[PDB]
Amino acid sequence: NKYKRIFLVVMDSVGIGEAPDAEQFGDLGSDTIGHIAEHMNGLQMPNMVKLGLGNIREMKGISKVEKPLGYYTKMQEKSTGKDTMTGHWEIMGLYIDTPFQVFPEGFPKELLDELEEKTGRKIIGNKPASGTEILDELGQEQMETGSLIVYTSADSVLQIAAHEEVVPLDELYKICKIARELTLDEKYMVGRVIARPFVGEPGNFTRTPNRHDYALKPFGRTVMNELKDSDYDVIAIGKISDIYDGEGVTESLRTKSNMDGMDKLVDTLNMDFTGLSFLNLVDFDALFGHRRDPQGYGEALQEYDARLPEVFAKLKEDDLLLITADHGNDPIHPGTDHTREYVPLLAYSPSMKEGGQELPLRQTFADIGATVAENFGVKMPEYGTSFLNEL
Ligand SMILES: O=P([O-])(O)O[C@H]1O[C@H](COP(=O)(O)O)[C@@H](O)[C@H](O)[C@H]1O
Ligand SMILES: [Mn+2]
Ligand SMILES: [Mn+2]
Ligand SMILES: [Mn+2]
Repeated sequence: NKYKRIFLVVMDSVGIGEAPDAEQFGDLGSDTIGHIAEHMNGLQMPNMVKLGLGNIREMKGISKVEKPLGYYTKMQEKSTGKDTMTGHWEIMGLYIDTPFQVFPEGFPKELLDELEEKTGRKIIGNKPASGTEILDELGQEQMETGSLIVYTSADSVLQIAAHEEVVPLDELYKICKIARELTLDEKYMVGRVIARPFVGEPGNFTRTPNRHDYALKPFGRTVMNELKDSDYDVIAIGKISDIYDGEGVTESLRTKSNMDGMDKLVDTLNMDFTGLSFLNLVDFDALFGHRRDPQGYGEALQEYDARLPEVFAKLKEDDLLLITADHGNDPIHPGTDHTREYVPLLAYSPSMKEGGQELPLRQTFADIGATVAENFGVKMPEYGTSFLNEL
Protein backbone atom coordinates (compact mmCIF):
# COMPACT_ATOMS: atom_id res chain seq x y z
CA ASN A 1 0.00 0.00 0.00
CA LYS A 2 1.05 3.58 -0.80
CA TYR A 3 -0.60 4.94 2.36
CA LYS A 4 -1.04 2.97 5.59
CA ARG A 5 -3.66 5.37 6.97
CA ILE A 6 -6.08 7.75 5.27
CA PHE A 7 -7.71 10.51 7.33
CA LEU A 8 -10.80 11.88 5.59
CA VAL A 9 -12.39 15.05 6.99
CA VAL A 10 -15.80 16.28 5.86
CA MET A 11 -16.32 19.93 6.74
CA ASP A 12 -20.10 19.60 6.57
CA SER A 13 -21.83 22.07 4.19
CA VAL A 14 -18.64 24.05 3.49
CA GLY A 15 -19.20 24.74 -0.23
CA ILE A 16 -16.95 26.77 -2.53
CA GLY A 17 -19.41 28.29 -5.03
CA GLU A 18 -22.52 27.42 -7.06
CA ALA A 19 -22.45 24.25 -9.18
CA PRO A 20 -23.23 24.24 -12.96
CA ASP A 21 -26.73 22.88 -12.18
CA ALA A 22 -27.49 25.31 -9.31
CA GLU A 23 -30.47 26.92 -11.10
CA GLN A 24 -32.49 23.67 -10.94
CA PHE A 25 -32.24 23.79 -7.13
CA GLY A 26 -32.96 27.52 -6.86
CA ASP A 27 -29.36 28.08 -5.76
CA LEU A 28 -28.02 30.75 -8.14
CA GLY A 29 -25.55 33.12 -6.47
CA SER A 30 -24.78 30.62 -3.71
CA ASP A 31 -21.26 30.78 -2.25
CA THR A 32 -20.71 29.42 1.27
CA ILE A 33 -17.04 30.26 2.02
CA GLY A 34 -17.11 33.37 -0.20
CA HIS A 35 -20.06 35.05 1.54
CA ILE A 36 -18.67 34.13 4.96
CA ALA A 37 -15.31 35.66 3.96
CA GLU A 38 -17.10 38.84 2.82
CA HIS A 39 -19.10 39.05 6.07
CA MET A 40 -15.99 38.47 8.22
CA ASN A 41 -14.07 41.21 6.32
CA GLY A 42 -11.44 38.58 5.51
CA LEU A 43 -11.56 35.03 6.82
CA GLN A 44 -8.61 34.03 9.02
CA MET A 45 -7.67 30.51 7.90
CA PRO A 46 -3.84 30.54 7.47
CA ASN A 47 -3.49 26.74 7.75
CA MET A 48 -6.04 25.97 5.00
CA VAL A 49 -4.25 28.65 2.93
CA LYS A 50 -0.93 26.79 3.39
CA LEU A 51 -2.64 23.60 2.15
CA GLY A 52 -3.84 25.52 -0.92
CA LEU A 53 -7.47 26.56 -0.34
CA GLY A 54 -6.84 29.92 -2.06
CA ASN A 55 -5.22 28.08 -4.98
CA ILE A 56 -8.62 26.46 -5.65
CA ARG A 57 -10.30 29.88 -5.49
CA GLU A 58 -9.18 33.20 -4.01
CA MET A 59 -11.62 34.75 -1.54
CA LYS A 60 -11.40 37.64 0.96
CA GLY A 61 -8.59 36.83 3.42
CA ILE A 62 -7.89 33.54 1.61
CA SER A 63 -5.06 34.04 -0.90
CA LYS A 64 -3.14 31.56 -3.06
CA VAL A 65 0.39 30.41 -2.20
CA GLU A 66 3.37 29.64 -4.46
CA LYS A 67 4.05 26.23 -2.86
CA PRO A 68 0.95 24.59 -1.30
CA LEU A 69 1.57 21.78 1.21
CA GLY A 70 -0.59 19.31 -0.74
CA TYR A 71 -2.70 18.88 -3.87
CA TYR A 72 -5.84 20.94 -4.52
CA THR A 73 -9.02 21.06 -6.63
CA LYS A 74 -12.82 21.10 -6.34
CA MET A 75 -15.45 18.38 -6.78
CA GLN A 76 -18.74 18.43 -8.69
CA GLU A 77 -21.72 16.48 -7.35
CA LYS A 78 -23.19 14.09 -9.93
CA SER A 79 -26.15 12.68 -7.96
CA THR A 80 -29.62 14.29 -8.11
CA GLY A 81 -29.80 15.46 -4.48
CA LYS A 82 -27.96 18.03 -2.36
CA ASP A 83 -28.74 16.30 0.96
CA THR A 84 -26.32 14.73 3.47
CA MET A 85 -27.02 11.10 2.57
CA THR A 86 -26.51 11.75 -1.14
CA GLY A 87 -23.23 13.64 -0.62
CA HIS A 88 -21.68 11.09 1.76
CA TRP A 89 -22.89 8.05 -0.21
CA GLU A 90 -21.41 9.51 -3.41
CA ILE A 91 -18.09 10.25 -1.63
CA MET A 92 -17.86 6.52 -0.82
CA GLY A 93 -18.39 5.34 -4.41
CA LEU A 94 -22.12 5.42 -5.16
CA TYR A 95 -24.53 7.26 -7.46
CA ILE A 96 -27.91 8.29 -6.02
CA ASP A 97 -30.73 9.08 -8.46
CA THR A 98 -33.50 9.52 -5.87
CA PRO A 99 -33.04 12.62 -3.66
CA PHE A 100 -34.06 12.86 0.00
CA GLN A 101 -36.85 15.37 0.62
CA VAL A 102 -37.20 18.28 3.05
CA PHE A 103 -40.56 19.56 4.32
CA PRO A 104 -40.61 23.30 5.20
CA GLU A 105 -44.43 23.45 4.97
CA GLY A 106 -44.91 20.09 6.71
CA PHE A 107 -45.56 16.56 5.43
CA PRO A 108 -48.20 15.88 2.72
CA LYS A 109 -51.73 14.87 3.80
CA GLU A 110 -51.45 11.49 2.02
CA LEU A 111 -48.55 10.31 4.21
CA LEU A 112 -50.12 11.44 7.50
CA ASP A 113 -53.51 9.90 6.65
CA GLU A 114 -51.88 6.53 5.89
CA LEU A 115 -49.93 6.70 9.17
CA GLU A 116 -53.15 7.51 11.08
CA GLU A 117 -54.97 4.58 9.43
CA LYS A 118 -52.15 2.14 10.26
CA THR A 119 -51.54 3.22 13.88
CA GLY A 120 -55.06 4.22 15.00
CA ARG A 121 -53.78 7.51 16.42
CA LYS A 122 -54.31 11.18 15.54
CA ILE A 123 -51.47 13.39 14.28
CA ILE A 124 -50.90 16.97 15.50
CA GLY A 125 -48.30 19.61 14.56
CA ASN A 126 -46.91 18.84 11.09
CA LYS A 127 -44.38 21.70 10.89
CA PRO A 128 -40.66 22.50 11.25
CA ALA A 129 -39.82 23.10 14.93
CA SER A 130 -37.20 22.49 17.61
CA GLY A 131 -37.73 19.83 20.30
CA THR A 132 -38.26 22.44 23.03
CA GLU A 133 -40.72 24.67 21.13
CA ILE A 134 -42.99 21.85 19.90
CA LEU A 135 -43.34 20.21 23.34
CA ASP A 136 -44.28 23.49 25.06
CA GLU A 137 -46.94 24.08 22.39
CA LEU A 138 -48.47 20.61 21.96
CA GLY A 139 -47.10 18.49 24.84
CA GLN A 140 -50.15 18.92 27.09
CA GLU A 141 -52.55 18.10 24.23
CA GLN A 142 -50.49 14.97 23.49
CA MET A 143 -50.83 13.79 27.12
CA GLU A 144 -54.60 14.39 27.18
CA THR A 145 -55.52 12.94 23.76
CA GLY A 146 -52.88 10.21 23.30
CA SER A 147 -52.12 11.58 19.83
CA LEU A 148 -48.74 11.81 18.09
CA ILE A 149 -46.68 14.97 17.66
CA VAL A 150 -45.15 14.75 14.18
CA TYR A 151 -42.59 17.42 13.29
CA THR A 152 -39.44 18.06 11.24
CA SER A 153 -36.36 20.30 11.02
CA ALA A 154 -34.52 22.01 8.14
CA ASP A 155 -33.07 18.59 7.26
CA SER A 156 -34.62 15.40 5.84
CA VAL A 157 -36.18 14.01 9.04
CA LEU A 158 -39.53 12.84 10.42
CA GLN A 159 -39.77 13.15 14.20
CA ILE A 160 -42.48 11.58 16.39
CA ALA A 161 -42.85 12.83 19.97
CA ALA A 162 -44.94 11.11 22.66
CA HIS A 163 -45.04 11.06 26.48
CA GLU A 164 -43.50 7.91 28.02
CA GLU A 165 -46.25 7.59 30.66
CA VAL A 166 -49.01 8.05 28.05
CA VAL A 167 -47.60 6.18 25.03
CA PRO A 168 -45.30 3.23 25.91
CA LEU A 169 -41.79 3.19 24.39
CA ASP A 170 -42.32 -0.12 22.54
CA GLU A 171 -45.52 1.29 21.01
CA LEU A 172 -43.68 4.47 19.95
CA TYR A 173 -40.89 2.36 18.42
CA LYS A 174 -43.43 0.29 16.46
CA ILE A 175 -45.11 3.48 15.19
CA CYS A 176 -41.74 4.81 13.95
CA LYS A 177 -41.03 1.50 12.17
CA ILE A 178 -44.34 1.89 10.31
CA ALA A 179 -43.46 5.52 9.52
CA ARG A 180 -40.08 4.29 8.22
CA GLU A 181 -41.77 1.84 5.81
CA LEU A 182 -44.18 4.53 4.56
CA THR A 183 -41.34 7.01 3.97
CA LEU A 184 -39.54 4.56 1.66
CA ASP A 185 -41.45 6.36 -1.08
CA GLU A 186 -40.24 8.83 -3.72
CA LYS A 187 -43.06 11.33 -2.98
CA TYR A 188 -41.89 11.80 0.62
CA MET A 189 -38.52 10.09 1.19
CA VAL A 190 -37.03 11.10 4.55
CA GLY A 191 -33.42 10.35 5.49
CA ARG A 192 -34.28 9.51 9.08
CA VAL A 193 -37.29 8.72 11.27
CA ILE A 194 -36.63 9.74 14.88
CA ALA A 195 -38.53 8.65 18.01
CA ARG A 196 -38.68 11.56 20.46
CA PRO A 197 -40.01 10.30 23.81
CA PHE A 198 -40.43 12.90 26.57
CA VAL A 199 -41.43 13.09 30.25
CA GLY A 200 -42.51 15.73 32.77
CA GLU A 201 -45.46 18.10 33.16
CA PRO A 202 -46.95 21.09 31.27
CA GLY A 203 -44.43 23.93 31.61
CA ASN A 204 -41.51 21.55 32.24
CA PHE A 205 -41.04 18.89 29.54
CA THR A 206 -37.76 17.06 28.94
CA ARG A 207 -36.69 14.69 26.15
CA THR A 208 -35.45 11.31 27.39
CA PRO A 209 -32.27 9.42 26.35
CA ASN A 210 -34.65 6.75 24.96
CA ARG A 211 -34.23 8.33 21.51
CA HIS A 212 -34.13 5.84 18.62
CA ASP A 213 -33.19 6.49 14.98
CA TYR A 214 -34.55 4.69 11.92
CA ALA A 215 -32.37 5.32 8.88
CA LEU A 216 -31.97 3.87 5.39
CA LYS A 217 -28.96 1.84 4.28
CA PRO A 218 -26.89 3.28 1.40
CA PHE A 219 -28.26 2.37 -2.05
CA GLY A 220 -25.38 -0.01 -2.78
CA ARG A 221 -22.30 -1.45 -1.11
CA THR A 222 -19.72 1.28 -0.43
CA VAL A 223 -15.91 1.46 -0.33
CA MET A 224 -16.36 1.34 3.48
CA ASN A 225 -18.12 -2.03 3.06
CA GLU A 226 -15.20 -3.32 0.95
CA LEU A 227 -12.57 -2.10 3.45
CA LYS A 228 -14.33 -3.81 6.40
CA ASP A 229 -14.70 -7.07 4.45
CA SER A 230 -10.95 -6.98 3.67
CA ASP A 231 -10.15 -6.71 7.42
CA TYR A 232 -9.13 -3.03 7.29
CA ASP A 233 -9.94 -0.53 10.05
CA VAL A 234 -12.78 1.91 9.35
CA ILE A 235 -13.07 4.39 12.23
CA ALA A 236 -16.17 6.59 12.08
CA ILE A 237 -16.06 9.89 13.97
CA GLY A 238 -19.12 12.07 14.62
CA LYS A 239 -22.27 11.40 12.61
CA ILE A 240 -20.43 9.30 9.96
CA SER A 241 -21.73 5.97 11.33
CA ASP A 242 -25.33 7.25 11.43
CA ILE A 243 -25.13 8.59 7.84
CA TYR A 244 -24.06 5.16 6.50
CA ASP A 245 -26.28 3.33 9.04
CA GLY A 246 -23.21 1.51 10.41
CA GLU A 247 -22.32 -0.02 7.03
CA GLY A 248 -18.60 -0.77 6.76
CA VAL A 249 -17.84 0.71 10.20
CA THR A 250 -15.46 -1.16 12.53
CA GLU A 251 -15.37 1.48 15.30
CA SER A 252 -17.49 4.57 16.00
CA LEU A 253 -16.57 7.64 18.07
CA ARG A 254 -19.31 9.99 19.32
CA THR A 255 -18.61 13.75 19.30
CA LYS A 256 -20.47 16.70 20.87
CA SER A 257 -18.88 19.60 18.91
CA ASN A 258 -16.36 20.52 16.20
CA MET A 259 -13.57 20.90 18.78
CA ASP A 260 -14.52 17.50 20.21
CA GLY A 261 -14.45 16.15 16.63
CA MET A 262 -10.89 17.39 16.15
CA ASP A 263 -9.96 15.80 19.51
CA LYS A 264 -11.20 12.41 18.27
CA LEU A 265 -9.29 12.87 15.00
CA VAL A 266 -6.17 13.42 17.13
CA ASP A 267 -7.13 10.26 19.06
CA THR A 268 -7.14 8.20 15.83
CA LEU A 269 -3.75 9.65 14.84
CA ASN A 270 -2.48 8.09 18.09
CA MET A 271 -3.99 4.70 17.16
CA ASP A 272 -2.05 1.96 15.41
CA PHE A 273 -4.51 1.20 12.60
CA THR A 274 -4.53 0.39 8.88
CA GLY A 275 -7.40 1.80 6.82
CA LEU A 276 -9.69 4.81 7.03
CA SER A 277 -10.39 7.39 9.73
CA PHE A 278 -13.56 9.25 8.75
CA LEU A 279 -14.61 12.52 10.43
CA ASN A 280 -17.69 14.73 10.02
CA LEU A 281 -17.65 18.24 11.50
CA VAL A 282 -21.39 18.91 11.80
CA ASP A 283 -21.51 22.34 13.54
CA PHE A 284 -21.09 24.30 10.28
CA ASP A 285 -24.34 22.83 8.94
CA ALA A 286 -26.52 22.31 12.03
CA LEU A 287 -25.71 25.46 14.03
CA PHE A 288 -24.82 28.12 11.43
CA GLY A 289 -25.75 27.06 7.88
CA HIS A 290 -29.43 26.28 8.51
CA ARG A 291 -29.82 29.15 11.00
CA ARG A 292 -28.37 31.57 8.40
CA ASP A 293 -25.64 32.82 10.76
CA PRO A 294 -22.55 33.96 8.75
CA GLN A 295 -20.82 35.35 11.88
CA GLY A 296 -21.04 32.10 13.86
CA TYR A 297 -20.10 30.16 10.72
CA GLY A 298 -17.04 32.40 10.22
CA GLU A 299 -15.91 32.01 13.83
CA ALA A 300 -16.31 28.20 13.65
CA LEU A 301 -14.11 28.02 10.52
CA GLN A 302 -11.40 30.06 12.27
CA GLU A 303 -11.71 27.82 15.35
CA TYR A 304 -11.33 24.73 13.14
CA ASP A 305 -8.32 26.13 11.24
CA ALA A 306 -6.42 26.82 14.49
CA ARG A 307 -6.55 23.09 15.33
CA LEU A 308 -4.82 21.98 12.09
CA PRO A 309 -1.14 22.58 13.02
CA GLU A 310 -1.35 19.77 15.62
CA VAL A 311 -2.78 17.45 12.94
CA PHE A 312 0.09 18.38 10.58
CA ALA A 313 2.63 17.55 13.30
CA LYS A 314 1.17 14.08 13.92
CA LEU A 315 0.89 12.98 10.27
CA LYS A 316 3.42 10.31 9.26
CA GLU A 317 5.10 9.68 5.88
CA ASP A 318 2.60 6.93 5.00
CA ASP A 319 -0.42 9.00 6.11
CA LEU A 320 -2.81 10.84 3.80
CA LEU A 321 -5.10 13.70 4.83
CA LEU A 322 -8.21 14.44 2.75
CA ILE A 323 -10.34 17.53 3.41
CA THR A 324 -13.67 18.05 1.63
CA ALA A 325 -17.39 18.84 2.01
CA ASP A 326 -20.67 17.02 1.23
CA HIS A 327 -22.61 20.03 -0.17
CA GLY A 328 -23.12 23.75 0.46
CA ASN A 329 -25.22 25.63 3.02
CA ASP A 330 -24.86 29.36 2.33
CA PRO A 331 -25.61 31.37 5.52
CA ILE A 332 -26.48 34.41 3.37
CA HIS A 333 -29.12 32.76 1.17
CA PRO A 334 -32.96 32.47 1.16
CA GLY A 335 -34.78 29.64 2.97
CA THR A 336 -33.41 27.03 5.38
CA ASP A 337 -32.22 24.35 2.92
CA HIS A 338 -28.78 23.42 1.52
CA THR A 339 -27.18 24.94 -1.58
CA ARG A 340 -26.00 23.04 -4.68
CA GLU A 341 -22.29 23.95 -4.67
CA TYR A 342 -18.83 22.74 -5.64
CA VAL A 343 -16.90 21.33 -2.68
CA PRO A 344 -13.18 21.94 -2.04
CA LEU A 345 -10.67 19.08 -2.10
CA LEU A 346 -7.29 19.13 -0.38
CA ALA A 347 -4.95 16.13 -0.33
CA TYR A 348 -1.86 16.32 1.88
CA SER A 349 0.88 13.95 3.00
CA PRO A 350 4.19 14.85 4.74
CA SER A 351 5.85 12.63 2.09
CA MET A 352 5.03 15.33 -0.50
CA LYS A 353 8.48 16.92 -0.19
CA GLU A 354 8.22 19.47 -3.03
CA GLY A 355 4.59 20.34 -2.19
CA GLY A 356 1.48 19.78 -4.30
CA GLN A 357 -0.14 20.86 -7.56
CA GLU A 358 -3.56 21.42 -9.14
CA LEU A 359 -5.61 18.28 -9.76
CA PRO A 360 -8.17 18.07 -12.58
CA LEU A 361 -11.69 18.98 -11.39
CA ARG A 362 -13.37 15.91 -9.88
CA GLN A 363 -16.52 15.18 -11.91
CA THR A 364 -18.01 13.12 -9.05
CA PHE A 365 -17.59 12.92 -5.25
CA ALA A 366 -16.87 9.19 -5.83
CA ASP A 367 -13.32 10.10 -6.90
CA ILE A 368 -12.48 10.06 -3.16
CA GLY A 369 -13.89 6.54 -2.67
CA ALA A 370 -12.06 5.40 -5.82
CA THR A 371 -8.79 6.82 -4.44
CA VAL A 372 -9.33 5.16 -1.04
CA ALA A 373 -10.22 1.84 -2.72
CA GLU A 374 -7.20 1.76 -5.07
CA ASN A 375 -4.87 2.64 -2.19
CA PHE A 376 -5.90 -0.38 -0.10
CA GLY A 377 -6.26 -2.74 -3.09
CA VAL A 378 -9.96 -3.48 -2.51
CA LYS A 379 -12.73 -3.76 -5.13
CA MET A 380 -13.02 -0.51 -7.10
CA PRO A 381 -16.41 1.25 -6.94
CA GLU A 382 -18.68 1.45 -10.01
CA TYR A 383 -18.39 5.25 -10.03
CA GLY A 384 -15.40 7.54 -9.54
CA THR A 385 -11.90 8.02 -10.94
CA SER A 386 -8.95 7.63 -8.56
CA PHE A 387 -6.33 10.39 -8.26
CA LEU A 388 -3.90 8.27 -6.20
CA ASN A 389 -1.21 8.20 -8.93
CA GLU A 390 -1.34 12.01 -9.27
CA LEU A 391 -0.28 12.37 -5.62
O1 LIG B 1 -29.29 15.65 17.87
P1 LIG B 1 -28.70 15.48 16.37
O2 LIG B 1 -27.35 16.08 16.23
O3 LIG B 1 -28.68 13.88 16.09
O4 LIG B 1 -29.80 16.10 15.37
C1 LIG B 1 -31.00 15.38 15.09
O5 LIG B 1 -32.13 16.17 15.47
C2 LIG B 1 -32.04 17.47 14.87
C3 LIG B 1 -33.17 18.35 15.43
O6 LIG B 1 -32.66 19.33 16.34
P2 LIG B 1 -33.50 19.76 17.65
O7 LIG B 1 -33.20 18.93 18.84
O8 LIG B 1 -33.18 21.33 17.87
O9 LIG B 1 -35.06 19.70 17.21
C4 LIG B 1 -32.17 17.34 13.35
O10 LIG B 1 -32.03 18.63 12.75
C5 LIG B 1 -31.09 16.40 12.80
O11 LIG B 1 -31.36 16.13 11.42
C6 LIG B 1 -31.06 15.10 13.59
O12 LIG B 1 -29.93 14.32 13.20
MN1 LIG C 1 -31.59 28.07 -2.61
MN1 LIG D 1 -24.14 17.79 5.29
MN1 LIG E 1 -28.16 19.96 6.78
